[PDB]
Amino acid sequence: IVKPNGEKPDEFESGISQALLELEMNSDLKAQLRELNITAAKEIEVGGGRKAIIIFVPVPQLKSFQKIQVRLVRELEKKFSGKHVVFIAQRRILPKPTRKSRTKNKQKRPRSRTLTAVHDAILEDLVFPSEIVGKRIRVKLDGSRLIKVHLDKAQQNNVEHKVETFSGVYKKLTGKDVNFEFPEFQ
Amino acid sequence: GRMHAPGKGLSQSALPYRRSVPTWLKLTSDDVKEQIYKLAKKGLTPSQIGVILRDSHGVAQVRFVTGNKILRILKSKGLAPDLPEDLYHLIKKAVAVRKHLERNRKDKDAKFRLILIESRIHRLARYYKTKRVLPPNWKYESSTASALV
Amino acid sequence: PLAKDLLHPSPEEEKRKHKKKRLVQSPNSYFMDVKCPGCYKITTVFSHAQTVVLCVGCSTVLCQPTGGKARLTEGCSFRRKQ
Amino acid sequence: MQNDAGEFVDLYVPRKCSASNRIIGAKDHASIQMNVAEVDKVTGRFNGQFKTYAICGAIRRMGESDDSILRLAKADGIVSKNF
Amino acid sequence: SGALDVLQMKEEDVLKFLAAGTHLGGTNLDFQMEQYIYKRKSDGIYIINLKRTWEKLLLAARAIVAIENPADVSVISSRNTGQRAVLKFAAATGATPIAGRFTPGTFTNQIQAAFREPRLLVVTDPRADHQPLTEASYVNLPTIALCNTDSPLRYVDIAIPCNNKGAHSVGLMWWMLAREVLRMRGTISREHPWEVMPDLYFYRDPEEIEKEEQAA
Amino acid sequence: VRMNVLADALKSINNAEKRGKRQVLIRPCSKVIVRFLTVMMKHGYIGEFEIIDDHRAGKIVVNLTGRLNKCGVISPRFDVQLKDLEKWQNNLLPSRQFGFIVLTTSAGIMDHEEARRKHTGGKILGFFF
RNA sequence: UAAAGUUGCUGCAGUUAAAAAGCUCGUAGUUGGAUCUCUCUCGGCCGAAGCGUUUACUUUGAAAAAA
Ligand SMILES: [Mg+2]
Ligand SMILES: [Mg+2]
Ligand SMILES: [Mg+2]
Ligand SMILES: [Mg+2]
Ligand SMILES: [Mg+2]
Ligand SMILES: [Mg+2]
Ligand SMILES: [Mg+2]
Ligand SMILES: [Mg+2]
Ligand SMILES: [Mg+2]
Ligand SMILES: [Mg+2]
Ligand SMILES: [Mg+2]
Ligand SMILES: [Mg+2]
Ligand SMILES: [Mg+2]
Repeated sequence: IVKPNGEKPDEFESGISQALLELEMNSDLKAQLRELNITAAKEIEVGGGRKAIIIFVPVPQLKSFQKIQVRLVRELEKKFSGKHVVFIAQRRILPKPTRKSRTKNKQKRPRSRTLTAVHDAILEDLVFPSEIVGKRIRVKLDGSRLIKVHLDKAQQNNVEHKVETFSGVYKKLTGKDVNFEFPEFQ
Repeated sequence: GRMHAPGKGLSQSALPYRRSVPTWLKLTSDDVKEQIYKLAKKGLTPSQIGVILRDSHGVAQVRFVTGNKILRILKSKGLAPDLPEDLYHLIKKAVAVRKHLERNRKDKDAKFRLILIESRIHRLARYYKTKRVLPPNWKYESSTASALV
Repeated sequence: PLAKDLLHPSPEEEKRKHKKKRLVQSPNSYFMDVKCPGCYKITTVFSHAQTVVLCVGCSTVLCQPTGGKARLTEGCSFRRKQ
Repeated sequence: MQNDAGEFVDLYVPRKCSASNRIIGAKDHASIQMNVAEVDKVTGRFNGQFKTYAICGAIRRMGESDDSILRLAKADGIVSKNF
Repeated sequence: SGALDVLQMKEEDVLKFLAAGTHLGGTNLDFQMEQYIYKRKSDGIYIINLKRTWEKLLLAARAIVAIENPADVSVISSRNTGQRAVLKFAAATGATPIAGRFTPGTFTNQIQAAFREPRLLVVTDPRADHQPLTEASYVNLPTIALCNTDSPLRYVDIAIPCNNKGAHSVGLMWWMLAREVLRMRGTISREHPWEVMPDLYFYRDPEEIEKEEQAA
Repeated sequence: VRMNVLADALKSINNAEKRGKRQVLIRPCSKVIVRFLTVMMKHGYIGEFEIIDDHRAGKIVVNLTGRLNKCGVISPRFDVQLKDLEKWQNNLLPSRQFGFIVLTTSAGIMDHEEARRKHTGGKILGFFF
């Protein structure tokens, strides 16, 4: 179930693959996880003692994963000790073309292979159970930036407790500070 | 404002912020593409196809569902007209005005409107030549216009 | 005048403006589920429809287009979506 | 304001409007220097302390001194938050 | 009122406001008098928010009390409905009343007999006392006004959103302002109702005077 | 049609500053506009601003402090060498104790003094004081 | 030559003092909305070779008669 691009697995990836095998055997979602696979996994520390698991899955299987996302997250959170498990796709980053750039520019860089596009996709997939309805960027007096993300009100109760782990994951991956809010209505 | 009128209207469409397909929509990409193919085979321009899909099948935006525009889908399938629909409509309107004008020699307003329409046709033809959609010898001539459309 | 929060307009302020002049554009239209009394099929209809919508099962005229919105045939019920 | 030695060199330091931060000149006769009394939270009598506001004549001619004074009083806590 | 419980509006004050009709405005609304309005009902009449009126009245009282010399406050009424109220306010507080016509140049022409240098100005109507308002801009004079739904706010610093048409409403507003000023000064107390009733500030309407003269 | 976005944004900011407004709404947004606003904010002329992100070109809401006398743009964008900077400073700035000319150089978008420190020229965008 | 911001690129005017074509179309010209964070090989880390999609710009350096 683990097929890393570098072909080198680790202990956490092995354990999560074993958990996925257990879910294949002991649950009703056999075919889905049999067809699907993951690329990598990682763990980070956020919220002053809380731990978050990040599951890097391939892009051509992200849509199929989203079908079971909620149930799979529940099963993983029940199998593991109290953590926060999030599934994120595997986006490649291509460097910006330059005058000194070599034959790596033999093909035009797709717009999807872009830092901004990849960051937007990561943010969108990070909070998948709730849709994004608005985005604001505040530039502080010292020059720093803060990103405010508005989430859907109809799914507030589902992900209201995971906001801090989202702000930790995005800071660990993208490197930016982000906050989440729930506007009243439009 | 308008290219050839003093009017400065603001009426247009405003797409929603969200790009995600609504939950109630049961149609898949392949089913939408099959509907598009059937409508195109029936002889409908992409604009009419989009209007029908919006009005009847609850398809707000095909590009949101199938990830592609109507014209590109038709070109990939091969069911695409030789010349673009907007240029076709402009040439058809010019032909209609010219047919009216030959029986009414004293209608100077028709002559003015025909001049405006032909100017727009020349603009669009030059733009399409720039993008190589038309061969760099395609010309709009009044006599040929009837056979063109 | 000289003191107004542009970042946080009230909900009624944003429904009174033009759809393009809002902070973020949002259409005033919607999709609806309609049901005719004769036949049980539920049809999805755009509020500002421009074509006559016929019931597939029984060929009943569900709506007639007008300048602004499409008016439903008498005896037909509708409910907004989401 | 001051030279390289740090000594201040000016006739006087003019005061600025509290609403718009504009400088109130010596010939601006439409400017107002208003004082609002402070009351004791227990009894409600005059404490003896007050808060000072200054409004230039340009704002007053615009008819915007009422809103500016109201906002200044709200910021200082004189006016109730649920105004 | 800085959310203090002692300064909150009581039920009897609400009853007095409802009886006097101070919450009833005009059919026209000024674009700078819209934050004190509540809602426009049928027949075009606008309703004023009484809580904001109380807040503005308390702010005006705080502004008045801050002046050390009571004689430096001038209270001006041009219409007949406000003259008696202004006179009673001046008698009870110690301000300087100007009832009737205001002489142009009172604040600017320094060789006139009636030349004065007030530190604060209180008016009954911006649209009727516009002449004293305009001369305030010449001598750095803050102004307090009893405005309505349709009222210009040029040179007005503290606007009290009341009904300035009816005699009862004007008298009640002046009486309440005087009461609040005296209570803040530390002259009368907030524990018991004031001895004087608000009917002493109302317009006589010599028709009413003739009716009462022949009562006995 | 609209041909310069920085010119429109600066004109809107200046007009709102003259009227005593507290906040300004400028659309459409642009990264050149963001750089210009950052340069102005580093010197304390405007204050914090927020970028509203709709899916088309964005908008900006800028807070005002009342310290801005004049902000303007120079069109066309003239090439400025390091030895011709003093002439532009004399022509455009009010005094030699305050005011800044904004340049876009190969190092980035900065003021004239920072370009003197880094010993580089570029193209003039605008000025503010 | 300056004065002449009375030839105005910096930097002028065109309602009534001199002044905007009767109106529209249109080629050339001018101007033009957002968005994208060095390289293998061959030779002694460097040497050769391809660089750069190319420019415009800016900062260097070289060559630039004296008077
Ligand atoms: Mg045109
Ligand atoms: Mg239209
Ligand atoms: Mg000369
Ligand atoms: Mg000269
Ligand atoms: Mg001459
Ligand atoms: Mg000059
Ligand atoms: Mg001249
Ligand atoms: Mg003439
Ligand atoms: Mg003309
Ligand atoms: Mg041309
Ligand atoms: Mg551009
Ligand atoms: Mg030489
Ligand atoms: Mg020489």
